[PDB]
Order: sequence, then C-alpha cells, then structure tokens
Amino acid sequence: SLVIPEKFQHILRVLNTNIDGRRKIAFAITAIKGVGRRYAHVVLRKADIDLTKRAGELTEDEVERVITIMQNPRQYKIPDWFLNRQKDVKDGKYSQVLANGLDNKLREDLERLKKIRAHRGLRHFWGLRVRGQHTKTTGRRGRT
Amino acid sequence: MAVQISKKRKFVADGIFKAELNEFLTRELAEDGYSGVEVRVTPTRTEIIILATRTQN
Amino acid sequence: RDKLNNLVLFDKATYDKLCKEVPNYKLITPAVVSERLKIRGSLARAALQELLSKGLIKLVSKHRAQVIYTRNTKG
Amino acid sequence: QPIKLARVTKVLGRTGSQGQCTQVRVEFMDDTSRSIIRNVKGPVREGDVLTLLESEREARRL
Amino acid sequence: VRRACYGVLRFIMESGAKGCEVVVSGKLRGQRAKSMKFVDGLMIHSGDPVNYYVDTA
Amino acid sequence: GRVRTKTVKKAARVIIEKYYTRLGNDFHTNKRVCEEIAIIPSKKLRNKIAGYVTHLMKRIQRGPVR
Amino acid sequence: TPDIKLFGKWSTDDVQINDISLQDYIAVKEKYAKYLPHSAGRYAAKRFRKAQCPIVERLTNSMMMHGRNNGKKLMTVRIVKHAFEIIHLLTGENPLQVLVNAIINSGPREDSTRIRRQAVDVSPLRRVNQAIWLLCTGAREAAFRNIKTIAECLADELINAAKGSSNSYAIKKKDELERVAKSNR
Amino acid sequence: GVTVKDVNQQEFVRALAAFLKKSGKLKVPEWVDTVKLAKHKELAPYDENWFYTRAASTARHLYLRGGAGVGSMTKIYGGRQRNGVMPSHFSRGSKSVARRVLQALEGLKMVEKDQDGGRKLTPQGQRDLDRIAGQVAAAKK
Amino acid sequence: HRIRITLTSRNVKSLEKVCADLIRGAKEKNLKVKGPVRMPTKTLRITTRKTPCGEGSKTWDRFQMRIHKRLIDLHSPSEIVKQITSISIEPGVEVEVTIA
Amino acid sequence: GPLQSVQVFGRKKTATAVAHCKRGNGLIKVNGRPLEMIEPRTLQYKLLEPVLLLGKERFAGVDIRVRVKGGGHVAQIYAIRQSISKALVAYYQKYVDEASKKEIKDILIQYDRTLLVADPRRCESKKFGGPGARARYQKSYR
RNA sequence: ACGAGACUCUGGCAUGCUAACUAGUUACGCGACCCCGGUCGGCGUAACUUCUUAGAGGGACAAGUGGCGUUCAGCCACCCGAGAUUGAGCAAUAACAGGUCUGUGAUGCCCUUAGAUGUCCGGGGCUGCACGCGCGCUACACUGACUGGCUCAGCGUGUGCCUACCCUACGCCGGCAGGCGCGGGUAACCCGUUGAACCCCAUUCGUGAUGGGGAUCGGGGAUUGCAAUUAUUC
Repeated sequence: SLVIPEKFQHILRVLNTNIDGRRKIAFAITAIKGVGRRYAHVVLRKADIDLTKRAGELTEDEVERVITIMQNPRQYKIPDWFLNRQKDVKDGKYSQVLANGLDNKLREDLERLKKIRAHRGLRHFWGLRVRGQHTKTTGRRGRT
Repeated sequence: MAVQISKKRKFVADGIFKAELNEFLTRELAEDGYSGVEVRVTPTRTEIIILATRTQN
Repeated sequence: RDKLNNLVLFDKATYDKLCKEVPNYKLITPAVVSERLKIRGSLARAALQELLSKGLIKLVSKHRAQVIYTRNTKG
Repeated sequence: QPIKLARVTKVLGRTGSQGQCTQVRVEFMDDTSRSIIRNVKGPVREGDVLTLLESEREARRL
Repeated sequence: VRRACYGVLRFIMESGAKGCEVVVSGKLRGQRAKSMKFVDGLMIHSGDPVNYYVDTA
Repeated sequence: GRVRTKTVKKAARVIIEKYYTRLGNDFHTNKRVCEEIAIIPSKKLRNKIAGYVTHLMKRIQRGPVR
Repeated sequence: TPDIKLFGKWSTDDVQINDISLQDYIAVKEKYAKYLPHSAGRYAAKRFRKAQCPIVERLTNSMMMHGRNNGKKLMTVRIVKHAFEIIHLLTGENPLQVLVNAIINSGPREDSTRIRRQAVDVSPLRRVNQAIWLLCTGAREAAFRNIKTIAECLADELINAAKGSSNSYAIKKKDELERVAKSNR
Repeated sequence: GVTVKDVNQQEFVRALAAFLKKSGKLKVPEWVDTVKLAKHKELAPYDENWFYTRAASTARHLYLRGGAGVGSMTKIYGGRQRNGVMPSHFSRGSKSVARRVLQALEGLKMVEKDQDGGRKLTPQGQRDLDRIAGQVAAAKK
Repeated sequence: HRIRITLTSRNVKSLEKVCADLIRGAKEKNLKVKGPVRMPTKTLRITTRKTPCGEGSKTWDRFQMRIHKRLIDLHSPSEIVKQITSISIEPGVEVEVTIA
Repeated sequence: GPLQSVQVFGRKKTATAVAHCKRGNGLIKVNGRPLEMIEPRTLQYKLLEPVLLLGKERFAGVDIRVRVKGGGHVAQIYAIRQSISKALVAYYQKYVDEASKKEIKDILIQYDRTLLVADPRRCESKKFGGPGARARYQKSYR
C-alpha cells in the first residue's frame, strides 16, 4: 500500500530502453521515443490499469500486455489519426513507430529527399532550417 | 434602401460627397472665386448652392 | 548541484517512524514530513489520509494548494 | 551606550546628497531639557518618537 | 510678393476683420527658400475657439 | 497652485466698482448676482470670478483696498 | 457582533506594543480591526495615509511581487490566512502578537546614506516599511525552487524574527545595516 | 426544502454525476476513452468518468439559462490556449463532445429542443434537479 | 396609425432644436405622442499616424464622428405626418419616417 | 398590504449592484443565491460586513434582493456591499426615524468609508506610445 | 499682442427634469419545481425611470474655519462634501539645409520615352546566413503546471457603388481543425445577458532540466486563393 511491495521493479527493460519505476506509470513510459504524454494515457486506457500506481509496483504479467498495444494499436481500436506515422510513403501502413524504428524511419526519409534532390532534404544536408524560418538572426549554437 | 447600407457607411459616403465637391469646384471655379458650398437635402431633390464672390460669371 | 534522492514507497524502517513519530510532531504538513523522512510529496499526502481516518492526527485546514494537520487532544 | 528614545519637536528641512534625509530637531523624552538636532531617514512626521542608538552625536546644520 | 501681401492685408482690414496673418513660403529672390510672413492686429493660435474664430486657407 | 489670473481679477474689480451695493458677503448669493450684472460665457469663469469677489469683500470690511 | 472584531477567528486585543516609538504606525488595535486584510484601498493619496492602513493589510500587499504574482491579492490573502493558522499550532500563541514582535525585532534603527556615508537614524514609518520588507523577501527566497510552500516559509520567518534567533533573513539583513552604519559615522 | 441555487455548486455536479450513474442508460459514445476535450487541452481528463461529470455540469447550466445551443456550449467550456511561444488566446470547446452530451440528454428525457433554437430542460427533469439539491442541504443540516 | 420617425445627425444642437420641434407641432394638433428615445450614440473612431512618412517620434490622431439619433413614435395616420416633418428642418439633420 | 420597497444602488469600477428593500421577514440573497454561497469564498466576511457591523436583527423585518451585472469578480463583491449597506440606510430613512438611520450610519462611517460613498476611481485611458496609461515603450539609443 | 490660463472632450455627482413594445424595474395574471413561503433570462399586461441610454441644467470657487504670509498675492491644514490637482486634444516667436519628390492629377529642374526607367505578363527576389545591434514574445516553475469544476467584463465591429467578398445563431456529421444544412442581423433589435481570461474551488505531480520549457523536426488531416514549393495559416 504505502510501503514497497515484493518483487519490485526499479528499472524496466522495454524496447532496449530504461524505464525507471520511481516515476508514475503514465509518465514513465514517455521515456520511449514515439510515445509521448497523450499516447501514454490511452494505452493505459485500452489496458485497464489504475494509473495512480508507480511503474515499480505493477505486476509483471500485464506490462507485457501494454507492449502488445504499442507496436500493434490497430486491433485495440486505437484511431488512425492518433498515430505518429500515418499513411506510410512506401506501403501505407497506419502504425505507431516506437524508439529504435523512430530514429530508423528518421534517417530513412532524410536521404529519400536527398536522393531526389529535394529542397526540403537539402536543408537537412546543409544543416539549415527547413520549415521556412529566417536564418538571419538565429541558429548560432550549432552553427559555430 | 436597395443596398440598404448602414448609417456609418451612409454618413461617411455622404461625407465623401462633400469633400469631392470642395475639390471639384476649387479646380474649376477658382478664376471666378469660390468660397465653399452648402448641400441641402430634400426627398427626390438635392439642391446645392455655390457660394462664390463673382456670381455674374 | 545537489540531488535529493527521495523515496517513492515507504520501508518498514520509515513506516515504523511514521506511526509513532509523525503524530508526535507539533505541526504536520506534507512539506514538513517530506524533509524529515526523505520522501516525495505524493507519499506525504497519501500518508496522512489514513492517519486522518485512523484518528492519529487532526485536520485543521484543508485546501487545494495547502493542507496542515496537528496533534490530537492533549487531554 | 544605553539606548535612548527621543521625540520630535520640529522638522527643520531636507538635506543629503540627493534630498533623501530630513533634518529634524528632537527633544529627549527622558529629559525634556536636553534636545539636539539629528538627521533622520525616511518620511518623518511631527512628534513621533525616535530610537537613537547614541545621544552625543549632534548633527550639523546648514 | 511684398506689395501683394499687403494688397490683401489691408483689404480685409477695412472689411471688418479683427486681425490676420499671411504667410508666403517658397523660393523667392534666389535658390534658398525663405519664408515671408507679415501679420497684423489681433489673432489667437491655441484652444477650442480657433475652430470658429479663424478660418485657414 | 490656485492663483487668479488677470482676466478674472480685472473683471472682478470692475464688478465691485459698479455693483458694490447689490452684492453681499457669502459666495453663493453673489454668485447669482454675477450672472445678471455681467455676461460671462462659461460657468467655470462664473465661479472663479464670484469667488474672488467675496475674497475682496473680506478685505473691504477690514478697511480700504488699493 | 459589532462589539469584538475577529480576523475570521483571530483575536485583536491583548497584543501590547512594546515599542513606544513604533506604536504610532501599527494599525492593528481596537479601531483598525478588520475581518479581512483586503480593504478597498484609498491609502496612496496622501503622504501618511499609509499610516492608518492595517498592518495585516500591508503584509498581503507586501507579498504580491516578482511579476506573475503582481496583482493577485486574493491568493496572498489565502496565503496569510494559512500562514496565521500555522503559528498558533507552532508557537501556541496568537499570530498577531508574533507579527507585532516580528516588526519590532527586525526594523533597523540606524541606516547609512550618502552625504563618506554619514550614519543617520531612521523614521519609525521607514522602520516599519523596511520591517515588512525584509521578512517578506526572506520568505520569497525560502519558498523559491523549494518544496516548502510559501504559507510555511512565511510562518518560519516571523516565528524566528519574533525571538531574534539570528537565523532569519529579516534578522541577518537588519544586523548588517546596523553594523555598516555603526562602522562609518 | 430548497432549490439548486441555494446549494453549493461544487458539491452538486458530482452529486448529479452519481445520479447519472445510478440510472446508467446514457449511451456514452465509443471514443470517450481516447478523446481530448478541447484543442486548447493537451491531455485527456484524469477522471475516467468524465462523460458523467459534464453531462451533470451541462444540466445545471440548462437550469440557470436554458435555450443554449451547441455553439453556446462550446463557449462555456472554453479555456486559455497556452500557445507555447506565442501569447495565449481564448479557445472554444469541442463541438462533438458538447453535442453528444445533449444528444444523450434528449434520449432519456431531461432536455428537449427549444422553440426557435436551444435546449431547455423538461418539466420532469427539473423535478429531480430540486430533488438531489435538497439532499445536499440534508448532508449539511 | 403607429408611425415611427428616426432622427439622426452629427451635430447635437441642430437635432435638439428640431427634435423638440416635432412635439411643438404635434401637441398643437393634440394627438398622442411618444417621447424621443435617446438611443446610444455611436462614434466613428479612426486613428492614423501624423507623419506622411516614417520619420520622427510616433504620434497619432484621434478622429471622432460621434453620431446621435432619436426616435419619436406617433399615433397619427400617414396624412398628418406630411405636414409636421416637412417644416423647419436643418441641413445636417437626416429625417426618416417608417410607416409600420 | 402596502409596499415599503426601496431600490438602492451601489457602484464600483464598472460593477453596479441595485438592491431592493422590502417589508417582510429577513432574507438576503443576490441573483437567487444567498450571501453565504458567493464566490470567491476567500471574501465571505466582506459580504457579512453590514450584518456584523449592525447585527442580524436590523434586517429582521426587511427582505432584500440584488441584481448585479457587469464589472469583475472582486468589483462585484464591493458592489454588493455598498448596495445593501446603502439599502438599509435608505429604508430606515423613509419608513422609520433617522435616529435609527443615523445610529446605523455612524457605525458604517467609523468602520469603512466605502459602504456609503462610492469609489470614484475609473480605469485611466491608454495613450499612444506605450503599453498602458502611464508606461512608455522602451527607448533605445545607439 | 501672443503663448500659459481660460476653452473643448473625457472621468465620476444629481431617487430632481425631459422620455422609451429596439432599454429596463417593480407589481399582477397564469405556467414549472420544491417545502402560506421559496426559485425561475418561462410566459403576457397596467404603473414606474432607481438600474440602461442621453438631453437640459445643477455642483467646486481655495467657498468656510484654524494657523502662516507685507497680512498683499497666496501657501498649508481641517470640517462639510461624489470629487479640495482626472485624463486628453489644442498649442507662440524664430529656427533645423530633421524627414518625406516611394501619399498625390503639390511641383521646378534634370534624366528617360519605343530595343521604354512607360505599361503589362510569366517566374524569382524583397525571408536568402560564420557574425553584430535594436523593439519584442515565451520562459527559467510549487505564489507553479496539469485535469475537472465554478464564476465576473468593457471598447467596438459586422452583407462594402466600382468590389465579384459581412458578422454569426440554431440542428445534424466529424477526435480536432473543419464541413453540410436551414435563419436573424445594414444593427441598443441577430451574434449577445458578448457565459473573456487571470483568479477562485477540488484533484494529480514533489525540486528531478521535472507533468518546468516547447525550440527543432517527422508523419498525417482541413480551410484561403489561379497558385502555398522556401513548410499561408489551422
């Protein structure tokens, strides 16, 4: 209740990332790339769990269930718009791209605009801003 | 009325009416003197009076 | 600079010095117990409602941003 | 140096490098006979008692 | 410009004016633009009476 | 400050040297005598003058004025 | 009742003012007794219209500070209300008597200024204004980036100041003034 | 015996929210577990039973000034859209979540379509509003 | 029978001399008159820079065209209103009569 | 029978409170809700000023209602205070003696000079060249 | 003689005055709910104008008193009172080689005038970035953030002569941005009793670059227009 339970899990090993059990459950999962604060509260809603606990007291069996919902949100009727990568450029799969794939699908499309010599990707190749910013006055830390 | 414009758009459009008189006449009736006008409003009749010094011209 | 490594859930050494020690305190607020027991503020709120229901402390001011408790009747 | 309490009898005028002090003539409450000038800080009314940590420091008049 | 400035100055004086002010600015008698200004009599500058007491041209 | 200008003083002296027998002593009564004996455009000037007239009365009961 | 006035539930009598020099500008007793420290105002239109403003009102007015809090007099009323309910459970005495002794034991008697700075005494009104100053700026620092709420840090300030334990910010910053002014005179 | 305007509003809505639990025929939609209350909101509300809270909060609003439409309802549930770097602005509430509430309250009779537009509460729906309000005063008497 | 008249003007005294002129011709005919209801006067607000260029200290103008309006209601048919409103009118006053 | 009604007003920054005295029992409520149920509750004893400065027995035979619009939260609180404190002093001026009207006025005099005389402070207008009424934008040399 | 003042607007003050079915109030007649009495922006009327609007006058003048001063101008205080300095526009003589010839059908002079510095179209640029400065916005948290809940505004604007384009209620569809439908408003009439935030009330977090902060950048979806690629905005 108020004291430490048995078989505590101080740090969880999820998608080869650390999840400290000290932090609350709805906010500990956010350490994984591709899942933020909004998407964490609904996976803990499609999986029935009182999110007032900490991430180091909850039992081992049902944390396996939330992993199924992460890389497979479709069968748990999570809406299409709620995802991060919708209508993929190659095969058009509405999925939620998690940590290792997120920084894999990141340097998969940067050069896709570079190979086609797109002005969008050329700014990534040139380290400049791309969303149409005025670089006259900012960008002075990473730009010497 | 037909377009039934509001009084804001009605006063100032008739305020622009005055300003276009006191420019049209000063560019034409200046060799004979000009001293402003006074527009008078009546239904189906709008009489303006050209106050000028040389009326015989 | 300095990191206050608080505790998230009590231990039998802390839980022992909470049921005989906290009601001994003259003033009881979740900020004055979070610093003499080295615990978070959530485990300071959550550790005073049962001590309110068991009747070991008395509430004197309940408010959204501030709550304080005291000892029971001296007599 | 025993502490002394002294009550205003008359405000003379302002002084200081920038007009931040009010030169105030004060009489002592423990003995109304002895009275001295003393530069004061802040806004001073008439007749409010002051707390001078020393008494033999007379202030110079301009 | 001098004798014409007077020519309208004393013309309104007999008319019944309290006092006026004529200013003629521009390049006269050379390249650098001076500014002739000949006043007379009584004339106010500031305040709400100026709306109806003087007229400017 | 509140210092009376000349046009409220020179107009208030001529009032006394023309209507000394109609006015009195207090502000309010000779405030309404001033509206009749003189034409004053505004109402602020009505009170400015009539107040100064009573200040001059309290100098007349104690002797002459220059 | 229209006979006795309570600060909600705090008494206003039996708080003797120990300083005869400072009792002029402490509006707390028997005529300046209001249920709430939140009056409409009308205190910044004369030179000493600040004087009859109740000292409990001046404490909340001395709290809304540093940007975000400016203009928020409701929450500092709630702050001082919660702050007062701590003192009776931490010292056992009436909070106002502490606040009276808080002001008296924090106000610098002497203060140095440019005239080579001649040390000169202060007026009691300036001594009040600096007193409510220092035990407010000390509670704002003890609450900043700290778990300890402001309603707690305000209590701890005037509790330590009421005894002069030389540990409170209002006490430390007051002794420095009386030290530097004692230095050059 | 008293009405609702003599009853503390904070201890009324969740008195009415549980009253919308002891019936349980509200036909709450399917996205109630995954929807954001407004564009100015960034999180779903903590309380899982939030569709019951605002159905009660809208109900007392239709008691105080009826004839309110959906456009009226997205305005009362409007908030400070903290726009990050740009200064904040007033953002209206969501329409569908405001519409599904009254579309449920017309189902089980509490509210009906007002003449010339609006949504006013039915007579027998006003009845229980006084009823639950009385027991709140009974909780304090 | 219930004939309204909507008076409007920019200048106030030009209207107040002709608004009361209606009743002074109406009570002559001794018919039922409603009092002119002073509706809230709008004010045309225009602000511009003083300078025609962008030099110098930033100064502005506050231009106003505050516009008054009064409404007299009558209990006379459409034939007697043609004799009262047709007389003693000011140029800068705009007079409108509604039959319903 | 006959109606002993007085409609006394009270203003603030923009908040105007028009009270309504009446003969009867003693009920005191604004907009339908009583003065013990008005938000912000941080200021409850301001709405209780004329009932603790005068006593609950003064409003015994008088029932009062107040309709308020405009202004802000705190401004409405002070609006309701100098409406019902001015309501009882005007009700006790028309229907009973002023020995009972002055004996309630002088208590409301000595406590606070706002329950009877309004505060004439209005928000000062904005001028160009600054963000507020007196403040100016930052001046930059060099 | 000018300027200052005076003057004009504005700010509050007059249960007195002029009057409102485009504004309200109080009664009354029902209606709905709860226990004669209470609530009701739910429903129509005969009085009223405190509240609304805006007209006319009124009120403040250092007027009274107490000190000070040539006891003159006047200062300071106090009583009484809504004010015992509200804010603003207006603004002199002479001058600056201040700015504007990109405000002009104000304009001298010079240049250009058919392969045009005229005009018009297409596209780009006016944003481009080792760096320097200025005006700012958000921040750096617990006097907080978040999530519910409660509860208060005042300035205005709104269907355009050319000109093709208004502000918006209600009801469905949609996570949202939005869309489809039928209405009112040329406006104290509809938006709209402008349910504005802050604040307040109750949850959650607990001093951790933290649920502080939202830059940067990826994917997707709608609206504006002939067109948004250098991301129009959302």
